[PDB]
Amino acid sequence: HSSDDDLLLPYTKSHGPSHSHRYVRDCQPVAHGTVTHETQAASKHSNSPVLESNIFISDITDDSGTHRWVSGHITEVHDPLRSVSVLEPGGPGGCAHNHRELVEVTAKTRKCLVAQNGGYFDTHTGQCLGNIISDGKLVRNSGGIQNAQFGIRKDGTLVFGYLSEDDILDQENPFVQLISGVVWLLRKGEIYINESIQAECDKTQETGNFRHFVDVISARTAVGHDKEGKLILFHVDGQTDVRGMNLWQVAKFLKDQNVMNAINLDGGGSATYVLNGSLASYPSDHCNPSKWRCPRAISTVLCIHER
Amino acid sequence: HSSDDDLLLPYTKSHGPSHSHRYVRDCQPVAHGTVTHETQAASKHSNSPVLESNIFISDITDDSGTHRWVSGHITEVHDPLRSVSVLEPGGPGGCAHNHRELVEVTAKTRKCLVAQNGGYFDTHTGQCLGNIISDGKLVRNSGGIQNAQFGIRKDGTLVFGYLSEDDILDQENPFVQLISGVVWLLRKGEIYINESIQAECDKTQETGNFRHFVDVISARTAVGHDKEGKLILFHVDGQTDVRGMNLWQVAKFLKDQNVMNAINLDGGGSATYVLNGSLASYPSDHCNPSKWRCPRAISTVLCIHER
Ligand SMILES: *[C@@H]1O[C@H](CO[C@@H]2O[C@@H](C)[C@@H](O)[C@@H](O)[C@@H]2O)[C@@H](O[C@@H]2O[C@H](CO)[C@@H](O[C@@H]3O[C@H](CO)[C@@H](O)[C@H](O[C@H]4O[C@H](CO)[C@@H](O)[C@H](O)[C@@H]4O)[C@@H]3O)[C@H](O)[C@H]2NC(C)=O)[C@H](O)[C@H]1NC(C)=O
Ligand SMILES: *[C@@H]1O[C@H](CO[C@@H]2O[C@@H](C)[C@@H](O)[C@@H](O)[C@@H]2O)[C@@H](O[C@@H]2O[C@H](CO)[C@@H](O[C@@H]3O[C@H](CO)[C@@H](O)[C@H](O[C@H]4O[C@H](CO)[C@@H](O)[C@H](O)[C@@H]4O)[C@@H]3O)[C@H](O)[C@H]2NC(C)=O)[C@H](O)[C@H]1NC(C)=O
Repeated sequence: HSSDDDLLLPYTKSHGPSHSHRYVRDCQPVAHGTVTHETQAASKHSNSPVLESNIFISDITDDSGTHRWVSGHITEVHDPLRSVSVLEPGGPGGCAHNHRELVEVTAKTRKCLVAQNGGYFDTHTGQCLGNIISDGKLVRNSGGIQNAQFGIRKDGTLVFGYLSEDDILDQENPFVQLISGVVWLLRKGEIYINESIQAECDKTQETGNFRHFVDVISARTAVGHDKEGKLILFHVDGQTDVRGMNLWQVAKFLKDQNVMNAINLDGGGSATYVLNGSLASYPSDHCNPSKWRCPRAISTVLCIHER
Repeated sequence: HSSDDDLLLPYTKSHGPSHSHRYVRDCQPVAHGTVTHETQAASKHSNSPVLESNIFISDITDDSGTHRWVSGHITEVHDPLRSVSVLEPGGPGGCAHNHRELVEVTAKTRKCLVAQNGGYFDTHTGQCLGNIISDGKLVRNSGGIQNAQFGIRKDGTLVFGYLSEDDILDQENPFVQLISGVVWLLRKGEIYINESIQAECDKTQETGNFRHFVDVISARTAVGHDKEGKLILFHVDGQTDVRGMNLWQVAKFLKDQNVMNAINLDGGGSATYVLNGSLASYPSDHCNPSKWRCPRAISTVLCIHER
């Protein structure tokens, strides 16, 4: 069991901004009009593998000129409507019980080919956070908390960005999967982090810690899509302020991989990549009894499985 | 398929020294008398798990004062006689056909809980190298080539060091597993690398490349045992002259983990750690078609399985 000692928290108080979807609409740049999310038809390649999972080891140079090697995975999903599931921790109903569980354990319940940790959660109580829809079922309605969202609609539409409560409750072309992160990294192929800071953080003293959350290097995970509508999962190992990538670096890395929209999921010691049910990354938390590293018990999971 | 582009080769000519076991005996330090290998009764904990597999991420400082993070795995095996197998590539008979195969593919044929790449092989032809005994069966008799050896005898004796041909053909308490590496890292708890250079390399121009093989940082793997007779498997990710550890650093790392005898197995792009049949490390070779990394098709495999 992990010690939970690499905590990378975007908020010091309540999770998410306090302002409404309408506030987000009214503050976004004029280029985006009145619509606060993007849509893309998912790819639907029946004559292709379910996914391709690739390992990268790359040299990143930060602003100060310092070089660092980072390691991680990029996963490309060819038929997201059929193969992608947002899973509650442990099993259906896990969120109602404030249950936390390793990615690998949750992943095995659905024989996920690739699984990563998913959304944010209360690291003291285990409470789930954000909006959650799992295989067509509404698991958690945040009441319109304005954090970055990723969803899939019944007709295969991929959705990225900010959603109202009315949006997620829509019964026309309803969401079949939905999860929330913190920070919209890329919008229409451009870095959207400064816009995210304004949308997803209260304009208070909170912004200092939130900008640190953005600027510090750590382990990170993200989900996005490319121009063909393939879903892209991203993971990079790290440790807060010691190894890994900050969100500017993640967004640039994904942009160069031709990702068009992408959101940041949970990171730090939460970041986990699981291949066919086996841990296949280097987590940053220490195990309770040693100098060894241990995967963290987390909340929702993003699972890629056979159609 | 991997491009085989991180090659870490100890020899520029034929594999191994040209001199006999008697030569090795006659040149070793007086402290070791006339016996050129060590023995340890294997642990036999029936009331324990098969293995414990631990992840490390550690800061290494080299001679020049330069700091680097390295990542890898330490696996502890509680009943080695029952749980450890040396596997030919692909399946029994693979060496006879100069067959190469991914660790993960070979590992799945025996449902290995943990598997690593094993011995050296000819990177042009695929020919197996060293001595090989797999589950009691003599696969390859090198004819007494004096490289570092790891074996398990029928009565559970762990054997590390230099062996004659007569030693490996012994029908009293015969070897049930046997594999060869290059360099005996630790002997009786002390670093034995300089002694290994003398034993395992011809005293010719070859020593320059061999000392580079020892001194350069790269991905590395090793096998050893602790004072209780538990088998210890070691893996560290890396890339020759860019990331990872040199053999001095590996020996010191293992010595601090209370490893008493240990040999160096194949490294560079060969180094692979596989958990329950899934790749669970970051290989250094590039894939044939990309900037992505790919596991290498290698030769023998060290497999830990259920008794
Ligand atoms: C992403 O956004 C950050 C934050 O922007 C800042 O906060 C927002 C909440 C909002 O209020 C913005 O209006 C505001 O800029 C950007 O980081 C900021 O970048 C600006 C511009 O580079 C910096 O402004 C400078 O602040 C100095 C005091 O700390 C001040 O002395 C500077 O003025 C002097 O020097 C400059 C030349 O360097 C010159 O232009 C002036 O005329 C004067 O000589 C200047 O005002 C902020 O300090 C930065 N704030 C933080 C917290 O870093 C960031 O650049 C942006 N990134 C991208 C990629 O868009
Ligand atoms: C592991 O082994 C290496 C190799 O040892 C060398 O090669 C072997 C095959 C064998 O022949 C040995 O006899 C031989 O030493 C060790 O690395 C060597 O270390 C020695 C001693 O430190 C070095 O000797 C020095 O060589 C210089 C020329 O390059 C020479 O100028 C030096 O003499 C001057 O300076 C020293 C003080 O630094 C002083 O003692 C002298 O009196 C004189 O002022 C000195 O002779 C070798 O160059 C090293 N060789 C290589 C290839 O690095 C290594 O130390 C050892 N490691 C461990 C942990 O045991």
